[PDB]
Amino acid sequence: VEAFCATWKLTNSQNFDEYMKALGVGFATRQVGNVTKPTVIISQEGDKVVIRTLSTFKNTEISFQLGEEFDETTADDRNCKSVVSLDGDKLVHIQKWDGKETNFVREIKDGKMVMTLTFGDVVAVRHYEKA
Ligand SMILES: CC/C=C\C/C=C\C/C=C\C/C=C\C/C=C\C/C=C\CCC(=O)O
Repeated sequence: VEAFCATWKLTNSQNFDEYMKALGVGFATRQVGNVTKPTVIISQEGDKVVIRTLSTFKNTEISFQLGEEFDETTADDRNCKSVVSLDGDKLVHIQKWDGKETNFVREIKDGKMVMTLTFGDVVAVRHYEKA
């Protein structure tokens, strides 16, 4: 987890538009999700782990304890029951709403943070570089 503690900037993403289409996110929000390069701040603040995503179209922010379910209102406005946890060396984020489930895997790869987002059989990848 200390490995993920830093300010990160999106440097590249692939197939993110289709992943969003699957999630059922509206046209107005995907346009925004396609041209924005968010700054993701991950840190440990006291007892919890905080994940802040800064964008000029939306500023989110989810604080939690590993292994503990919590409520989350996503950028595309889906109220989910989420859980963030460590699986060996990867940070796994799982979101559950309307009988559905999508998950994000964040892992450190050759200097960078690789984020794999998957929904059913649809996969999207995002690369992050430290500030
Ligand atoms: C629960 C946190 C949700 C969203 C964070 C806020 C803004 C993200 C940017 C644009 C909104 C577009 C789509 C919302 C759906 C999924 C967002 C997935 C990952 C966040 C991107 C990242 O890690 O920088």
